[PDB]
Amino acid sequence: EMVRFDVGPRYTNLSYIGEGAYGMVCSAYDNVNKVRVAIKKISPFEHQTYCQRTLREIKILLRFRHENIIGINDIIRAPTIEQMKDVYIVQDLMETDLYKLLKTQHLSNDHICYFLYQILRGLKYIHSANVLHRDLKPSNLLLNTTCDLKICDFGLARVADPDHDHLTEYVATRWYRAPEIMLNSKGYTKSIDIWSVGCILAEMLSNRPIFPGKHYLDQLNHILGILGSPINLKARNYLLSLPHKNKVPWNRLFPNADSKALDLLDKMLTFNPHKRIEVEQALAHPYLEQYYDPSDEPIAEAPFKFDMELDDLPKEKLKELIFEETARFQPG
Ligand SMILES: c1ccc(Cn2cc(-c3c[nH]c4ncc(-c5ccncc5)nc34)cn2)cc1
Repeated sequence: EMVRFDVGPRYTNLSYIGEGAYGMVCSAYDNVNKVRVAIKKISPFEHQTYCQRTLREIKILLRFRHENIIGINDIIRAPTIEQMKDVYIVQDLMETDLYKLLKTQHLSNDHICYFLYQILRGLKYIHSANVLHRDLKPSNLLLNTTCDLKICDFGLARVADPDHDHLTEYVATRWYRAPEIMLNSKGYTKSIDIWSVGCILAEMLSNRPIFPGKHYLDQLNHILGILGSPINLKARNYLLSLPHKNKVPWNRLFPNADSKALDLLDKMLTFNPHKRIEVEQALAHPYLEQYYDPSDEPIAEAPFKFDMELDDLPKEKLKELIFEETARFQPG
């Protein structure tokens, strides 16, 4: 143990990396496989949406298997469900993320291009499984080298559902939230993930968030402040009929940017979801022609039969399902 509480076996001499939703996140050492790994410690059993995000990320990441998607190595808990109050997710130790990198470094076009490729390569897998990440942002893209990118945090990950109408349903990180979400186009579409990637590409090009709104109405203010002016929004919230703006050309916002990059950016940051470019079409863009290779882009074996449509479940129940899932990592 230490200070920062935790429990090895089978990992020792850890190190603080920070705290997110629930504590460490600590870089410990592996006794069996002989490496430095990253253990995440979760204590979600006090609320409902907490275990939900815990059970989701566990169920999904175990079934996923891709070079651009973080994997679950080990999960250690108390052998009895009565004592189980903490969960320890063990994952590969990554050096940093795209968020930290963009604070200390201007990325070259070559590096930006391959970073974009790896993200979409990972997204291609996710979407082929009919799954939405819903929370893509630079801090959720882990990096080891320029050629090693891994998507993480699937706590908000839903199975796609374009046909179904979902202050409930929360959240997508504001700066990277697609316009359709804020205008109650309630369907869970794959287009929301592409929007995030668009914002992410825009952020790589200039080391700053393209739409850094304060609140969700200010977010739409920023979005329309670039794309210009385009009503189904039945809140208020209605009075967005304010200063009408013309669409700002990307080459004026990013003058030193590769023209093919800016062209793909325009197609990802499209206001209308139905017009917005899909993941395969994105990879097949002239901007990624030197990397695009379907034979080297593994997709999921089969689309996900639903996330069990689980939202309103008692916490003592999904307590067991986590216990049922994680039972494989017990030595017995
Ligand atoms: C609480 C909850 C969720 C997160 C976000 N999240 C992090 C990982 C992760 C898995 N393995 C890693 N290895 C290294 C690093 C890392 C991060 C920031 N700087 C350096 C290294 N992050 C992860 C998955 N999801 C964070 C805290």
